Amino acid sequence: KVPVVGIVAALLPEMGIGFQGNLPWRLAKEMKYFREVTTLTNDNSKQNVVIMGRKTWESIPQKFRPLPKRINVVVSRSFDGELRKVEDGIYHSNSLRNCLTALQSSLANENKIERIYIIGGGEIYRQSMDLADHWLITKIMPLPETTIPQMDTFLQKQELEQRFYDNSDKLVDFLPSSIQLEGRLTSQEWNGELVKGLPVQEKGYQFYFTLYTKKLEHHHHHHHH
Ligand SMILES: NC(=O)C1=CN([C@@H]2O[C@H](COP(=O)(O)OP(=O)(O)OC[C@H]3O[C@@H](n4cnc5c(N)ncnc54)[C@H](OP(=O)(O)O)[C@@H]3O)[C@@H](O)[C@H]2O)C=CC1
Ligand SMILES: COc1cc(-c2ccccc2)ccc1[C@@H](C)C#Cc1c(C)nc(N)nc1N
Ligand SMILES: [Cl-]
Ligand SMILES: [Cl-]
Ligand SMILES: [Cl-]
Repeated sequence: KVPVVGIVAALLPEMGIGFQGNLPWRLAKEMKYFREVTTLTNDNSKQNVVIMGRKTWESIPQKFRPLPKRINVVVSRSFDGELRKVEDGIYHSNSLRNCLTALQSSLANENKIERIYIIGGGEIYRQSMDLADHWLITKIMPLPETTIPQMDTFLQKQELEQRFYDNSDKLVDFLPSSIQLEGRLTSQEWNGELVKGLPVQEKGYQFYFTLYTKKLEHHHHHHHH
């Protein structure tokens, strides 16, 4: 019942997302978007979940984790069970898939989770293409005189474009109501590809907030008893 949304910032055209265990850039306006989207809810009695891999957890500055006002879930194969409270605001899971099933139980969550955000990293995102209902992707482009940063971790763009379509026309309506964005919806060609979303510029980069949604599926089978 709860939507599952991957959220990621990726550098075009390869969709690079990391280098040596960290982000390849430091963009406050992008972090602000990430913070506001994952924190805010339409219903004030609910919170969102943020699920992340162990390495991504380790990348967040210690003074800023667990991420405030969101239920944090860290997944590691060395953890105990599918969903265990380990500290205030922190759950541990040994399974991305089982943790999502556990988080979907209305008995366990009392319908007080609005959305489940998958917040990284590379290995987690690879496993999330068949799990997410949507992707919020910030598409980042170095401006003309900007050096392309070195990167060693990438979003699976092939799998994304196979399963999802660019639904950025509906981004504004998809985001929590109280969020405010500066830019207006724009379509721009960049190194061949069509980039559509809400634009921002910061330091040496231009970036677009985009929304990807699952493509329509044929009706092949519905389980009957
Ligand atoms: N640009 C962006 O938007 C974002 C980028 N990133 C970047 O990604 C990089 C980190 O990504 P990556 O190295 O792939 O690491 P991840 O953050 O994906 O963590 C991988 C770890 O998660 C655990 N894990 C993976 N799959 C499962 C599963 N199915 N069940 C249980 N545990 C699982 C394992 O932990 P263990 O080894 O303990 O078993 C594994 O080593 C960094 O550079 C980071 O900055 C991260 C978030 C956002
Ligand atoms: C080092 O990486 C972080 C630092 C911080 C953080 C928070 C407060 C102060 C400094 C860093 C928050 C989240 C992250 C990670 C988990 C992220 C992210 C993320 C970002 C930043 N943007 C988008 N669009 N999607 C995402 N998943
Ligand atoms: Cl945050
Ligand atoms: Cl799993
Ligand atoms: Cl697995």
